[PDB]
Amino acid sequence: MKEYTLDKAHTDVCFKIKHLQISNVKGNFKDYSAVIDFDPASAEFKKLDVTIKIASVNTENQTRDNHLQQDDFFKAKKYPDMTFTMKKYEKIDNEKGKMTGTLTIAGVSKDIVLDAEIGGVAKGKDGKEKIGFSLNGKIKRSDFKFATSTSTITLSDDINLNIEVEANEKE
Amino acid sequence: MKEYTLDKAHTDVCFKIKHLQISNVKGNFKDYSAVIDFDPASAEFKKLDVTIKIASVNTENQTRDNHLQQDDFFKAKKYPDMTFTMKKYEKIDNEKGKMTGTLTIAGVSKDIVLDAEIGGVAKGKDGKEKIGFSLNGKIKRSDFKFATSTSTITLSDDINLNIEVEANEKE
Amino acid sequence: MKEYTLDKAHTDVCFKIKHLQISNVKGNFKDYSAVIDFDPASAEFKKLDVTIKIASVNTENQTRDNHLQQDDFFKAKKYPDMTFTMKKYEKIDNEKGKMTGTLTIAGVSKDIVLDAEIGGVAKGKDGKEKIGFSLNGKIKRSDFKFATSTSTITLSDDINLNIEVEANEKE
Amino acid sequence: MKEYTLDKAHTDVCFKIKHLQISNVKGNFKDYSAVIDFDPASAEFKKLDVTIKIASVNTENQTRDNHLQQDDFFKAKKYPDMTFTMKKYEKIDNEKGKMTGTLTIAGVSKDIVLDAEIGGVAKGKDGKEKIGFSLNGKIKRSDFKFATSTSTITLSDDINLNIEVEANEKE
Repeated sequence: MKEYTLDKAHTDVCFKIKHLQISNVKGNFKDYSAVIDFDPASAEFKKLDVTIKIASVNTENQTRDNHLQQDDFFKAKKYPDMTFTMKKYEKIDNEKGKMTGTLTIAGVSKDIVLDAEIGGVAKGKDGKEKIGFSLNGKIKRSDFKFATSTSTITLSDDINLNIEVEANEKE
Repeated sequence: MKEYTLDKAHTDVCFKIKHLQISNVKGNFKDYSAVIDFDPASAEFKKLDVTIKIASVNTENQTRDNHLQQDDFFKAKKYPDMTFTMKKYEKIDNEKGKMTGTLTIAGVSKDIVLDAEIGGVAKGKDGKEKIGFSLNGKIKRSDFKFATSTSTITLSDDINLNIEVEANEKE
Repeated sequence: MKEYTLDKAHTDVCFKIKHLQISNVKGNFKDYSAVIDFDPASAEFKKLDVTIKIASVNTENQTRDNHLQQDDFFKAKKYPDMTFTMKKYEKIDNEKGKMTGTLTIAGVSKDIVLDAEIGGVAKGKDGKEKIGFSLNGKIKRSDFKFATSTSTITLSDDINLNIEVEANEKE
Repeated sequence: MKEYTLDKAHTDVCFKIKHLQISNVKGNFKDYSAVIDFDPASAEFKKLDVTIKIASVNTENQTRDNHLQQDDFFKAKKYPDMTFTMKKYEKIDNEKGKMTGTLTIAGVSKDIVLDAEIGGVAKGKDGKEKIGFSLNGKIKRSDFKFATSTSTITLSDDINLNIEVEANEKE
């Protein structure tokens, strides 16, 4: 034989190990329209109608937003927009209510509950009305047969919705 | 009632969805010693003995390297170093061999196989010997009861070892 | 050389592949007490106070129910029971309400919302009162620092509560 | 108000919690052919050629074996069989060797290493030759672009091969 001594500068004692990490994908939508009927005297919504153009999805990532439009997700060619239609608003108090409505994603429709939290009915700058309010709720991908190819392991079945609204009076 | 029109600048149609991502944790060890007996005439290792000071782990992350020393991992107080001892080298050809040896991690010992790939026996700068060679192999955390508290879901049971060596002759 | 022909009866072309499966752990509790104050004239709960003896957990598995009592879960020696105390009941209609209360698990307390669904106020067999009702809600393990050693990957952060009640009048 | 006492027989304090479980999918193949050239005097394989009919997959599950034939897996219509062809056998000793060969799965081909473990060269019942031997190795789904739609989270990238052989002499 023969003996050797390491050269520490060009020797590497290395390892690789695979691990999972859970993370939140958080996105908004840049382009959407709404019809808002709300009566500050009773603090009750009367009509809430929302259309969101899928094309406008923004999850802080160019390449994933594209992939969202594809057939294993939104199918944006065939179904260009998702829609919400209020069917019922059930008042809890002047700050809180349970909003039921029809959500449609990729041409499939389920009724959902959103938690309305009225964040302040004012009469703003110019003496015309403003209102803040939030809508919050969880929906299940499985309920809308969304991304059915993607397992509920890889991507959660649960989608948390957070709609934050400021809104001004008509004309 | 009363009608409102969104202010798009202070309205946000948001969602959150939890997903998993797989990733490789890749680290080395800054401080280790070796005894290397190798016979270039037969290209056979005769003795390979390695001690790696756990304290010197570097996985490009200060806070995780600490956490590696803790009791749910390396137990570096009680077991300050991990060791490899060659028991057998089985030659495939002049470039390749199957090295069997005892690995000890946190005072538990299993025999492993590493794949020796001899990357060039030269006689360098000053007319003294050098050798390159790699040792590659997979070990199972479960075999050494490592991180037993961490599931094989979160962190893989499989650890890939890659030892890259340059090494010079004695005295 | 020499040629051979398989014996198919004692030859096996085999493979192993690791995959994940998501599943629901569903359990009840065999031993618990409650104080129920409810006014059928207004269909409003007035007091709801529940203590559940952790020892009585039943998730259709002997060995896991034990493991639930251990320190990486319930700590049943130190904290023998978990408790719910109603602080608020907010009526939606005669069938529905939003119940807020303090939940304590292993000596940690958070206020929760349960969805009360009144399933029928009758006057039963003997002319004494009965009531059906359900309480439903989701709580987060992280909110109560529960099983903190177990990742939110392996076991979901989300716990769905379903309390199904039948209940009779006093004395 | 009014007070109620639970009826424990028709009251249920329930919970649901989602958790992951890792498990091994283990299958064989019922229908396959082989050409085996082996020289007991030198204990070296000379030729090893295997074709496995995908249709014959058996993973102890009727409905999954079907699903294996589909386009997100084996594509059994277009690619009815997978094949192994030995290109090299490198002897370690009389019991052990490193077999290199071309594996093809769904019309994609990679060279693999299997670990040959010769389990006994005998001359059996009738004075004609038999041989036992195993071939063992890991292959990566990603190397063969297999099940590319299924993530390496849900189903492991790693496939362990275990070929157990008994085999008799010609004619």
